[PDB]
Formats: sequence, structure tokens, C-alpha cells
Amino acid sequence: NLYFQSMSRVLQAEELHEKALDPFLLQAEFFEIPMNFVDPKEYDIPGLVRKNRYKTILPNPHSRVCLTSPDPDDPLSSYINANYIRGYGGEEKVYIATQGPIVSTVADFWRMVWQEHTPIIVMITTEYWPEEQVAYDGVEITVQKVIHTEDYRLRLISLKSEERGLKHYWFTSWPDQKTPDRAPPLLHLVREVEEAAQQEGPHCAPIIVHSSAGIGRTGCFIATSICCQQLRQEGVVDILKTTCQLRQDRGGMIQTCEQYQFVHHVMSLYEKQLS
Repeated sequence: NLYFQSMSRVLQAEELHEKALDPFLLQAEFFEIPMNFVDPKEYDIPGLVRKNRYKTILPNPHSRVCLTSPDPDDPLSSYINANYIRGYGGEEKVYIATQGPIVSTVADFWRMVWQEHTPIIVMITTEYWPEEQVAYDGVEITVQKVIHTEDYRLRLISLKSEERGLKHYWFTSWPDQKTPDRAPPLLHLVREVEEAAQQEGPHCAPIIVHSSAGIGRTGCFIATSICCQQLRQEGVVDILKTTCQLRQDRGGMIQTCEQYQFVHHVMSLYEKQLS
């Protein structure tokens, strides 16, 4: 309850299915949740203008990812528009939510990937990866394989500087209409990424998730991911509490009520699948 009082509504299956189909209640509930955006004046850093895609969408200071190499004491060098995000049950640093890299932040993005030992990137739609190979700040980035599926493209990537693997999931099927029939692809991606995460073994490093601003579709993906574990482990989902937790970590996570309803559609579907 750092910036604001968290709210909760624990949904068992019956209520979950009905809740997903009550837009009047969904909007009432959603617009009670503070956005928790940071005042841009909190950052007074020359050159910061080049680092943000949107001037009013900035990382909450307490959870921002600081880039500690090569100049941790320089505000601009240490800056990236990205926040550590708690996962299911409040587990620290399960994800990093960040804006889609822009021309001026591609190298910064890779600095973060290397710093955090990130095993997986989830991209939801600048092409910041090479066609074959490119090097930033001492780390050689090689795309070893491209795997095309119905709804995403998966790149298997080598990072060498010490060699590490990286899985890059590019989800292209973000629906214009957030209707129940559009839920399955997002659910499938969420479950694929869960499996990939588990395959990394103990003490998994943060999973990077991005979209243009890194709040709306990024928030939907992460909320759904968290709630899937909750459903399997507890037999309930608390989308309201999860959304509150996300907002405490990064202002604006889940931007629209249509997105909020979509998360309910996805969870209702998953409950049916599990049942």
C-alpha cells in the first residue's frame, strides 16, 4: 500500500464468469484504481527528453531499473524507462515493464538485458534486434533461429561477452476488439512464456515485457500471467488486487477498461479450460 491503498476482490469461478460479462461493474471498479503516474518534474535530468517515447509516461522512481554500468552515479547514463514488477504473491522482480525501444534507447535496452541476465523478452505490437548479428557495449547479439507460429514469432538469441541465451517472443496478434473470441492467442502466449520461464530453473532473472508505452498491453500480459498462477495455486483470481500491485510498481499498468475486461475474458476462459 505504498502510494495508495490496494483493493481486493477475490473471484471464485462463478463470479469470475459473470464479472467478465458485466461492463458496468468492470468500469466502476476499474476507475476506482489510481493510475499512479509520476509527476514529470520528479526527473530533472538534462538529455532525458531523448529517452522517453511519451513525456508524461515515466517510471516510478522507487521501482525504476537503474543502469549501473558504465556510470551508475550519472543520472542520464543510469536512466531507462523501465520498472521492476512484482509477480504472483508479491515475488520481487519477476518482470521488468518497459517502453518499446526507440532509436536513442536501443543500446540502453541491451545494457538492461545484460545487467539483469534477462532470459526472456515479451514484445507486444524500432527493430532493436539484428537480422543476423550486431554488437553493443561489448556484447555480441546473434539471432540464431526464427520460429514462426500463428500468433507470435520466437527468436532464439545468443548474447556473448561469457555466453548467454535469450528467447524473444514477438506477439503480433494484439486484437483491435477485446472480445472473448480474441482471448485464446493471449492465453496461449502467457502459458508458453510460463513454461519457458520454468525451464530457466531456480532463481529466474527478470522477464522483460514491452509495448509502445510499456503500460497498457504490457500490463494486460503481466496481470494475466500473475492471475494464471493464482488460479492454478489458489483456485481463485484477484484481478483487482493484481492490478493495484502493478500500478504501485509502474503507473498506468492496464490503461483502458476494455483491456481490464479483456483480462477477465482471458481468465474466465482459462478457468473453463482448467475445470
